[PDB]
Amino acid sequence: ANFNVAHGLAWSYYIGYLRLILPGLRARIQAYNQRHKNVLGGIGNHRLHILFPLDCGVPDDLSVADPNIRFLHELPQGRVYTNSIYELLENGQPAGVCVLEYATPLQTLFAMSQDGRAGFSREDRLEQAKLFCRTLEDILADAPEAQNNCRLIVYQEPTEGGSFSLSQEILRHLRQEEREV
Amino acid sequence: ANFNVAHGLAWSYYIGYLRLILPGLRARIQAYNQRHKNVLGGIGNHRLHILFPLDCGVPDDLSVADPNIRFLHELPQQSADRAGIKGRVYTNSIYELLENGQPAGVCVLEYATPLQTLFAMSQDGRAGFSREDRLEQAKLFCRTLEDILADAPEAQNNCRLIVYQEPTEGGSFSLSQEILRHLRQEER
Ligand SMILES: Nc1nc(=O)c2ncn([C@@H]3O[C@@H]4COP(=O)(O)O[C@H]5[C@@H](O)[C@H](n6cnc7c(N)ncnc76)O[C@@H]5COP(=O)(O)O[C@@H]3[C@@H]4O)c2[nH]1
Repeated sequence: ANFNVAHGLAWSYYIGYLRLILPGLRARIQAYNQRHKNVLGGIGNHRLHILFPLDCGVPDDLSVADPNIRFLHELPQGRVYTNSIYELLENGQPAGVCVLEYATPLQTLFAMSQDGRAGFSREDRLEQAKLFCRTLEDILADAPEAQNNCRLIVYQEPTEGGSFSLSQEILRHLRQEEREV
Repeated sequence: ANFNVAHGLAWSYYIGYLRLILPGLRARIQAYNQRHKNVLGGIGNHRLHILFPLDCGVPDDLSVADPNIRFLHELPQQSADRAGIKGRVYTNSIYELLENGQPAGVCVLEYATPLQTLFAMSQDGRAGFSREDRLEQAKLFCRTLEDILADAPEAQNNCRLIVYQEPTEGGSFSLSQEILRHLRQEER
């Protein structure tokens, strides 16, 4: 079989999702900030943060296993598209809040490498993950309204487990984006 | 610039949708029937019927596509935590197929999403992806997905692929008639 899938994953993810949700994301975050102004506190960073584990290990547990990343609130809105606001903690204390999620199509790359078909090893998976990343960034580089409204967080380590701190990785990105504004 | 997307679309649709939605479909249909069979009626056909128009953009709505296709009811939603989204929602719908002014069939029915992706790609204004390219990628997407499913016995027993051309110059074609022919061949 032909396992050159990265280009299809990138265009699927852009055309079928980022192109659809990124234009209205800032307004949904501002709507949330206004609804909950006197109560819940506000989200200053209006970008979508997309976690991109190159090992394609994408959890579905809302990061319950990582106590420094905690689901805070749904970002609300036929097909339904919703997003998630997460709290980041550092030294046990709150440290950040942002709209955050994983690049779901990495789970397709994971299943292909696990599904025990031949001709698609873990190294083949990593090469497809990188090409998926590069193609997506090339697509986003020519859609400046999309590039304005999302940031990819790419990393090599297991997303959960071991000494790598995903919360610190996300926090570092938030502070970088803070410098840009 | 590299618009060879069909292979990725097929694997993504299989892993990220069919493998996720098909195992729970029968229970959702059973729940629908227990709630509705005594008034609205029940659904005897428990398979997901997926439409693959090869040579025409995916209509945004089935009743628009064919006046002989009428929305009946949604199934209970499938909700699941997914890649950081809490309770991501997957919805599926039952349609009735009309013939000569009477309902003639009822089934869970939808379009294959990647064909909509391909259509949007050809309409986005970028150079190098014409209707000709779209048609070639649509056939390859269908072929690849069928190749994958021929290795997936459980899935292929729980969905049915309805693949068809459409005429563009007034040759007779009824989408409901095409679906009905498939439904009546499944009862064998
Ligand atoms: N009929 C149908 N109903 C659905 O709910 C659905 N969800 C996905 N799909 C299609 O199955 C395949 C796999 O989806 P995956 O989630 O792995 O990639 C998805 C996913 O990464 C992202 N995405 C789409 N919708 C959502 C969503 N509600 N929440 C988060 N991410 C989403 O954008 C990618 C492409 O989405 P679609 O372009 O709508 O087509 C998909 C795709 O062809 C669906 N098809």
